[PDB]
Amino acid sequence: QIVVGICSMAKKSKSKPMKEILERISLFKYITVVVFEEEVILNEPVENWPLCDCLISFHSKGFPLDKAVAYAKLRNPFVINDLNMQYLIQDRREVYSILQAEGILLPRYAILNRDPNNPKECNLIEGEDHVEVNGEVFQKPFVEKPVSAEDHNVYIYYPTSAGGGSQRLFRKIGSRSSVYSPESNVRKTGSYIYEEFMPTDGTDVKVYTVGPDYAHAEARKSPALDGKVERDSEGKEVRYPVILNAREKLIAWKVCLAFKQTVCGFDLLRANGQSYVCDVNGFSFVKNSMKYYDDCAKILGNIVMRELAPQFHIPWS
Ligand SMILES: O=P(O)(O)CP(=O)(O)O[C@H]1[C@H](OP(=O)(O)O)[C@@H](OP(=O)(O)O)[C@@H](OP(=O)(O)O)[C@@H](OP(=O)(O)O)[C@@H]1OP(=O)(O)O
Ligand SMILES: Nc1ncnc2c1ncn2[C@@H]1O[C@H](COP(=O)(O)OP(=O)(O)NP(=O)(O)O)[C@@H](O)[C@H]1O
Ligand SMILES: [Mg+2]
Ligand SMILES: [Mg+2]
Ligand SMILES: [Mg+2]
Ligand SMILES: [Mg+2]
Ligand SMILES: [Mg+2]
Repeated sequence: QIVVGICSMAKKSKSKPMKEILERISLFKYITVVVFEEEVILNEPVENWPLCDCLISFHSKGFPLDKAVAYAKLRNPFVINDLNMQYLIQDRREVYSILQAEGILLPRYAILNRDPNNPKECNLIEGEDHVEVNGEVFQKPFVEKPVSAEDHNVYIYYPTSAGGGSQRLFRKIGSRSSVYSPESNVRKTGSYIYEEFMPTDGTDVKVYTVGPDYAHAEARKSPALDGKVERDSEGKEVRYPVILNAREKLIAWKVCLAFKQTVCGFDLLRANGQSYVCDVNGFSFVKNSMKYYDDCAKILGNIVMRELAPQFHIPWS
């Protein structure tokens, strides 16, 4: 039996999408799934972690990525989502740089770094209705993102002609994903990316890859609108159907490969007749789609079989 090991925090390992997909992967005749216990991940040294032939492992808040890398280095499994890239995925500047090297359209942007110790003369000039970041001008509306991709306190600043102030986004709290603030001045402590605001129809497109030739997409109301979350009779956020065009399927192919994340979530903004990547999240499952569960488990099982059946002397086509 080929062992597929699952190494992530329990909140992810025991999530509904994860349990659904793992159940289906276990249906493969020659595959056994082993889920690493959170307590083992945190408290046991890597030498005591279970063995596996294929490792599916991914960082989220509180995950010891250092240990996961050390484990992979030690046991040399077939890695589905590259671990070293997950350091870069935590930094929006690194994400953006990769996207650019790959010829992927993204919002025009500029980085404002503040070395905390440095004599605080930032490369930032602020006007009533714009900012200048290292000489580059962003007219309101513009977007201000913390350089940490884990920091969801993304602000949007409105022009005086729309009444000024700002929209402060955050990781969803029940009925709400953003709130309006009368504050018009940018944040003065921290490092940020400033980007041009891309006009969409009011929805974000969320893309989920399973290898570079499979991508499920769906749309949700942008948090940058008013911030009221739309929920269904079951208390789950309303999603809208999406089919990616040829250019977008290519974007998904590139993102998956460039970031070496077989399973990869990213967001697209459909604006000005094009599609812009504004965020690459790394490992993420589609939630509450049974067809996704079927597809994703079959693809991953097939990836595992194709890669490992030969050395295990197992018949595979
Ligand atoms: O309890 P609620 O409000 O009904 C759902 P949440 O905001 O608590 O979960 C989100 C989760 O948020 P949370 O941390 O609150 O579980 C976050 O995780 P985080 O990035 O670690 O915060 C992501 O989970 P993944 O790790 O699966 O990507 C999100 O997945 P997407 O990016 O939207 O696909 C989840 O959003 P979902 O799609 O479930 O609404
Ligand atoms: N350049 C932009 N133009 C217009 N809207 C934007 C832009 N960047 C971000 N937004 C909106 O702000 C939301 C949050 O931005 P994003 O870069 O996805 O932050 P995040 O904190 O990484 N979110 P998550 O998907 O949970 O990781 C997006 O889904 C868009 O609706
Ligand atoms: Mg099995
Ligand atoms: Mg994540
Ligand atoms: Mg939550
Ligand atoms: Mg996003
Ligand atoms: Mg993100």
